[PDB]
Amino acid sequence: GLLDGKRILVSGIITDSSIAFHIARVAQEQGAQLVLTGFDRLRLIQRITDRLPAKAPLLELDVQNEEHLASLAGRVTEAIGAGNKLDGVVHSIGFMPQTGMGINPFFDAPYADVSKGIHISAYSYASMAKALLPIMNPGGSIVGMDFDPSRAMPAYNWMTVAKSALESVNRFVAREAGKYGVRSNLVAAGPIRTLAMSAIVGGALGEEAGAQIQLLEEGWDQRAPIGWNMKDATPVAKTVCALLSDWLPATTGDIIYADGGAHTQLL
Amino acid sequence: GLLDGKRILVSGIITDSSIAFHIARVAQEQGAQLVLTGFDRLRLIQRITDRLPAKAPLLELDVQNEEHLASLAGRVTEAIGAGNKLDGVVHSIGFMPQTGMGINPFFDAPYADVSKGIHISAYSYASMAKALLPIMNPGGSIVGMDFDPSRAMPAYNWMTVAKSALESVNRFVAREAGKYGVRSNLVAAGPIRTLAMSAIVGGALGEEAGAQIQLLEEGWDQRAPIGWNMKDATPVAKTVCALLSDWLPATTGDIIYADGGAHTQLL
Amino acid sequence: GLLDGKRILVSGIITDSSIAFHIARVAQEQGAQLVLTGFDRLRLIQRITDRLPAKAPLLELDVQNEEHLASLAGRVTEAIGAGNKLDGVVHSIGFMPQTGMGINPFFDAPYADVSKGIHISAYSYASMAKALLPIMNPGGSIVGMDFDPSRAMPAYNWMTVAKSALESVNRFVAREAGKYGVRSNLVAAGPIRTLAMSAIVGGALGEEAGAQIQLLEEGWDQRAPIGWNMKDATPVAKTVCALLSDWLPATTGDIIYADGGAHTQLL
Amino acid sequence: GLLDGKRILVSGIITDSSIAFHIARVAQEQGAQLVLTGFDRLRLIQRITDRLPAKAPLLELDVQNEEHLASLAGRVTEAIGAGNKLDGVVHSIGFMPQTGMGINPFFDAPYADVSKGIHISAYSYASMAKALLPIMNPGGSIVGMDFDPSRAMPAYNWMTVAKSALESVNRFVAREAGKYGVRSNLVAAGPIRTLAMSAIVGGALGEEAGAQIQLLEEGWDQRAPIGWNMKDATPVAKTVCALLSDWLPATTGDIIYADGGAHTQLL
Ligand SMILES: NC(=O)c1ccc[n+]([C@@H]2O[C@H](COP(=O)([O-])OP(=O)(O)OC[C@H]3O[C@@H](n4cnc5c(N)ncnc54)[C@H](O)[C@@H]3O)[C@@H](O)[C@H]2O)c1
Ligand SMILES: NC(=O)c1ccc[n+]([C@@H]2O[C@H](COP(=O)([O-])OP(=O)(O)OC[C@H]3O[C@@H](n4cnc5c(N)ncnc54)[C@H](O)[C@@H]3O)[C@@H](O)[C@H]2O)c1
Ligand SMILES: NC(=O)c1ccc[n+]([C@@H]2O[C@H](COP(=O)([O-])OP(=O)(O)OC[C@H]3O[C@@H](n4cnc5c(N)ncnc54)[C@H](O)[C@@H]3O)[C@@H](O)[C@H]2O)c1
Ligand SMILES: NC(=O)c1ccc[n+]([C@@H]2O[C@H](COP(=O)([O-])OP(=O)(O)OC[C@H]3O[C@@H](n4cnc5c(N)ncnc54)[C@H](O)[C@@H]3O)[C@@H](O)[C@H]2O)c1
Ligand SMILES: O=C(NCc1cccnc1)NC1CCCCC1
Ligand SMILES: O=C(NCc1cccnc1)NC1CCCCC1
Ligand SMILES: O=C(NCc1cccnc1)NC1CCCCC1
Ligand SMILES: O=C(NCc1cccnc1)NC1CCCCC1
Repeated sequence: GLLDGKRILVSGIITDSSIAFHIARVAQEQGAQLVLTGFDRLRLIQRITDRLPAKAPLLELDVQNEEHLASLAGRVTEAIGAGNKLDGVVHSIGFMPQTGMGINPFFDAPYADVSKGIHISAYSYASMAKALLPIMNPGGSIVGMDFDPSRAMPAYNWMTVAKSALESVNRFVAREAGKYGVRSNLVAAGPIRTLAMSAIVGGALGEEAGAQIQLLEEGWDQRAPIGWNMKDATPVAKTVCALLSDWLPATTGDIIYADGGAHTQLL
Repeated sequence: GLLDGKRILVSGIITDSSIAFHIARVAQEQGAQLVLTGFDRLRLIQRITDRLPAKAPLLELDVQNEEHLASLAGRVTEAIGAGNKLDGVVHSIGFMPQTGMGINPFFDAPYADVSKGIHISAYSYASMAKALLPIMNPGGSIVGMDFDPSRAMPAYNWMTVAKSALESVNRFVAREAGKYGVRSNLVAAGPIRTLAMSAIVGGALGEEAGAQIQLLEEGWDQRAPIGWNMKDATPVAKTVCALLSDWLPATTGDIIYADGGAHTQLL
Repeated sequence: GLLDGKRILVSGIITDSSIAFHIARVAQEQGAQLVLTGFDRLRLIQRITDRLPAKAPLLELDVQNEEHLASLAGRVTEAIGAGNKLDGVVHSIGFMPQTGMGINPFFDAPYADVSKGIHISAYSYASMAKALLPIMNPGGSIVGMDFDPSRAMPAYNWMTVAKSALESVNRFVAREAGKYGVRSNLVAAGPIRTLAMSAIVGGALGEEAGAQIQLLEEGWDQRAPIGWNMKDATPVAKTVCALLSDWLPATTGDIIYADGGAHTQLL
Repeated sequence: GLLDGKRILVSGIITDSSIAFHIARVAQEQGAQLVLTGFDRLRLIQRITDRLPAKAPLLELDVQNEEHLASLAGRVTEAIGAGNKLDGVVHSIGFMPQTGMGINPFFDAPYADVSKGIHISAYSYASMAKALLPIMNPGGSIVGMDFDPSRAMPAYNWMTVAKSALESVNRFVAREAGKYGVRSNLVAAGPIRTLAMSAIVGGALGEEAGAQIQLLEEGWDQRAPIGWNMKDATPVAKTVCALLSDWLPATTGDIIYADGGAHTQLL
C-alpha cells in the first residue's frame, strides 16, 4: 500500500459525499491506520464511517472550540496508543454562512458571518497544525482542501476570500511544520458534487446563484485537458494520498491542483 | 494637473509619515479636490493635515463602526456639495494586533485578534466600496494599499494573511464597482519607513522581529532593478494617482507594484 | 500633456488598426515628440502615419537585421538632433508563421518557423533595448505589447509560447535598463480587432481557428468587470502612455493589464 | 513498487550526477521497465547506465535531429516488444550556449545561440510528445524538468527564458496529450550540484557568474521550510516518479515544485 504503516488523522466527514470520506477510504485501501474527527452530528458521522473499508476511532472536534483543540493531541494519543505519533493530518473543513455565498449581494455579508467563515475555513488550518504538530513524526504531512481563489467568480463570494486566506495560512503553517520535519500543503480540487453542492445547484442558496454555480462547474470539464468528472472525488482523494506519502518529499507551503488541468487553460 | 477637477476621498492619514499623507499631497499637487477621513485621534489628524498644500474637510471613520459607514455617503455629499460625486476613493487602512505580527509565534495569535485585523485590513475595502459607490461617478476609481503576500515572510505573519484576503476582496469589489463604471485596484508597495515601521525595526514588537524586518526591508533595494528608497513614499503616492487618473482606463480587480520591480527578481 | 517634452520611439505601425498607431496618436495628443520605426512596406507606413496628429520621422527597422539594430541609435540621434536622447521606447512588434498559429496542429509547427516567431516576438524586445538604452535618458521607459500567456488557449499556439518568452525577456531587460535609470515593462492587452485579427476570425488561418478565436475574444467582455470593446485600442494606447509617463516611477520588469480586468475573473 | 509494470522512457542521462540518472534509478527501484535515450556520447551513456539497478535498452536521440524523432516510436516499440506501449516519458533535456548563460552580458547572446537553446530546452518537450504519444497508453504520463523562471535571476539569463517557454509548451502539450488520456507536467526542482553546475560555481562560465550562482543556490536552503540539499537529487527523482504513478490522476499542464518549498517563501 502507498500509505502502509502510516497513522493519519482525517477530519471533515459529514456525509458519504464528503471529500474526506473518499480521502479516508483511499488511505485505508492504501494501508493507513486512521483516526477520524467529526463535528456536531457525531452519531451520524459514526454511522456514515461504518461504511469505511476498516474501523477507525472517531474523536469530536469543533475547530471554533478552544478546549477541543487543547485536548486534541492527548485524545489522539489515547486512540493511537502512547509512544505512537501521527504521520498525516487532513484538514477537509470548510464553512461560510449563506450571507457569504449564494444570491445575497457580496456587500451584504455582515462581518460576524465572514469572520465565522474565515475562522472555520482558514484560521483552523493553523489551529489544527498547532495542536497536532507536537504529536507528528519527522517526514509527516499536513494536507488541506483548497478551491483555486486566484480569480473572482460568481456566487462563491466570501468563501473565495476564505480560500485566499487559507493559501496564505498554509505558507506560514509550512514554516512551523518544517521545524518538526513535517510538510504542509493544499489540494486545490475541481468542483465536487457533494450533497451541499448539489443543493446549491438545485436552488438552495437561490436560483441566480444555482445557475451561476452550474455554469461555473460545467466550465471545468470543457477547460480540463483530461476532463473533469464532478461526481468522482477519487482523483482528489488519490492526490491527497500522494501528499501524505513519501513521494512528494520536497514540496511544502504549496498547492497541488487535482482539477483535470482546468486552471492551466483559458478556453 | 493629472487629477484636475477630480473629487477624491483619502483615508488613512495618522502621521506625516503615512502613505496616505503622501497620496493626499501628490493628488492636491495634481489638482484634486479632496475629502479626508480619519480614525480616533481626529484633533491630531486635523493638525497633521494642516500641512497639506490645501484645505480638505476631515470626516471621522472607524471602519469597524456600522453607523460611520452608513452615514459616510451623506457626510461626504455635505462636504462636497449636493449634486457632486466622488471620482476617487483611497483605502490606506491597515491594522493587526501585536499577537498577529512581531515576535509572538504565528500559532499564538488568538482568533479574536486576527479577526480584528482582517476586518480593518481586508473586509473594510468592501465596506468602504459599499458606502461610497452610490456617490461615485462613472470613470471613477477605488485604490487600496497592499503589501505583496504571494509568499510567506518572517514577522509579518497574520498581516500577510489579511493582505492575501484583501487581494481577494478587491477582485470581488471590482465586480460591484464595474456596475457603476468604476475601477477597483490595489497598489502593492515596497517597504516604507513610516513611524510604526521604524518602531518595529527599533524593537517595538521584539528584537527577533525587528532584525527579521530590517533584513527583509534591505532585500528590496538589492532585488529592485531601479532601486528602492524606503524613506520615500512619493513613488507609491504617484502610482496611486496614476490609478485615480484616466490613464489606466482598462485595469480593474488588479494589483500594480510600486516596489522598484523587486517582486520580478529572485536575486 | 501627459508626455510633454518627451522624445518617444514608436515601433510597430503597419495599418491604421495597429495598436502602435493608437499609441502614437495618444502620445502625440499628450505632447510627445515621436520617431517612428517601420518594417518592409515603408511607403505604406509613411502614407498611414500621414494621418497622425503630427509629423514624425520614419526610420526602417527589421528587428531580424543586425545592421538595422547597430545603425539604429545613430539614425535615431540624427532624427532627434545630437545631444538629445529618447525618454520612451515602444515595442509593438509581433509575428508568427501560420504553422505556429491557426488550424495547423501545435505539433506540426517546424522549429525554423517557431524560431522566426520567437526572434521577432520575444528576442527583439532585448535587441531593441540593447540598441536604444545608450541613447535613453534617466527616468526613461521601454514598453512592450504582451497578450496574457499564463494559460494555454486554442489557436494562439506558438504565439502564446513567444509571449511567455517575452515576459521572461522583459524581467531581464529591466535588470539592464535599470543601470541607465530606465524602466522596462509590458502591457498585456485584451483582444484588439486589428486587420490581421479580423482576417483570422473571418477564416484566414482556417475555420476551426477562426471560430476558436471569435469565442475566445467574446469571453473578454463577459469576464471583464468594466467590459471590453475589442474595436477600441484607445484604453490600451492610454495604458502604454501611463508607463511612458512619470506616474508609474517604481514599476519595472512588470506587466500591466489593459484587459478590462478579465484576467482577474474566472466567470 | 510505485511504478510496478510500467514501461517508462527516460531521456537526459549524461553522467552519474544527471537528474535523469536518479529518476531512472528510483523508477527501477519502484519496478518500472525502462528504455533510455542518450545524446552524442553513447559509449559513455552506456557505461554510466551499467550502474543502474537493472539493464535498460539505450536508444540514440538528438532532439535537433528530425530523423531520430521520426524513427523514435518504431525504435522504442522494437525495444519494448510489438503490442506494448509506454506509460511514461521523461524529458530531462536542457542546453544553452555560454553566450546565453554565465558572465557574457544578456544583450550579447546572439539569436542563433538562444534559438539553439530554446530548441533543445523548450521546443523538444513538444517534439518528444509528438513522437511518443502515438505509442503511449491511456493513463500515461509525460514529465519534464523545469527550473522556476517566474522571476529573473543573475547568470541563468537566456536559460531562464528557455524555461519560461518550456512552461508554456507544457500547457499546450497537455491539450494534445489529453486526447490520448495522457497527462503532461513539469517538475520545477531546486538547484542540483550536477557536474556542469559544479564547474559553473567553480568559475567555468566566469568568476562573476560563479559567485552569483553559488549565492543563488545557497538561498534555497535558507528559504526552504524543510531545507534544500543540492547534493541530493533523490527528492526530485521521487517527485518525477509521483507524476509517472497513478496518484496524481487529475494533474496536467501543471508544475510540481520539488524545491523544499523555497518558492513559497520570500525570506
Ligand atoms: N465540494 C467542492 O466542490 C469542493 C471543491 C474543492 C474543495 N472543496 C473543499 O473541500 C473541503 C471539504 O468540503 P466537502 O466539499 O467535502 O464538504 P463537506 O460538507 O462534506 O465537508 C466540510 C466539513 O466541515 C465540517 N465543519 C464545519 N464546521 C466545522 C467546525 N466548526 N469544526 C469542525 N468541522 C467543521 C463539516 O462537519 C464537514 O464535515 C472544504 O474545505 C471545501 O471548501 C470542496
Ligand atoms: N509601511 C509599509 O511598509 C507599507 C508597505 C506597503 C503597504 N502598506 C499599507 O499601506 C497602508 C497604509 O499604511 P501606512 O504604512 O501608511 O501606515 P499608517 O499607520 O500611517 O496608516 C494606517 C491607517 O489605518 C488607520 N486605521 C486603523 N484602524 C482603523 C479603523 N478601525 N478604522 C479606520 N482607520 C483605521 C490608522 O488611523 C492609520 O491612519 C496599509 O494598508 C499598509 O498595510 C504599508
Ligand atoms: N491584436 C490583438 O488582439 C493584440 C492583443 C494584445 C497584444 N497584441 C500585441 O500587440 C503588438 C502589436 O500587434 P497589433 O495587434 O497592433 O498588430 P500589427 O500587425 O499592427 O503590428 C505588428 C507589427 O510587427 C511588425 N513586424 C513584423 N515583423 C517585423 C520585423 N521582422 N521587424 C520589425 N517589425 C516587424 C509589423 O510591421 C507590424 O507593424 C504585438 O506584439 C501583438 O502580439 C495584440
Ligand atoms: N542542475 C540543476 O540545478 C537543475 C535544477 C532544476 C532543473 N534542472 C533541469 O533538469 C534537466 C536535466 O539537467 P541536469 O541538471 O541533470 O543536467 P545534465 O547535463 O545531466 O542533463 C541534460 C541532458 O541534456 C542532454 N542533451 C543536450 N543536448 C541534447 C540534444 N540536442 N538532444 C538530446 N539530449 C540533449 C544531455 O546529453 C544531458 O543528458 C534540464 O532540463 C535542467 O535544465 C536542473
Ligand atoms: O468550497 C466549496 N465548493 C467549491 C466550489 C466553488 C464554486 C463552484 N463549485 C464548487 N464548498 C464548501 C463550502 C462550505 C461548506 C463545505 C463545502
Ligand atoms: O503593511 C505594513 N507594512 C508592510 C511591510 C511588511 C514587512 C516589512 N516591511 C513592511 N504595515 C502596516 C501594518 C498595520 C498598521 C499599518 C501599517
Ligand atoms: O498577439 C496577437 N493577438 C492576440 C490575441 C490572441 C488570441 C485572441 N485574440 C487576440 N496578434 C499578433 C499576432 C502576430 C502578428 C501581430 C499581431
Ligand atoms: O537548468 C539548469 N540549472 C538550474 C539552475 C539555475 C541557477 C542556479 N542553479 C541551478 N542547468 C542546466 C543548464 C543547461 C544544461 C543542463 C543543465
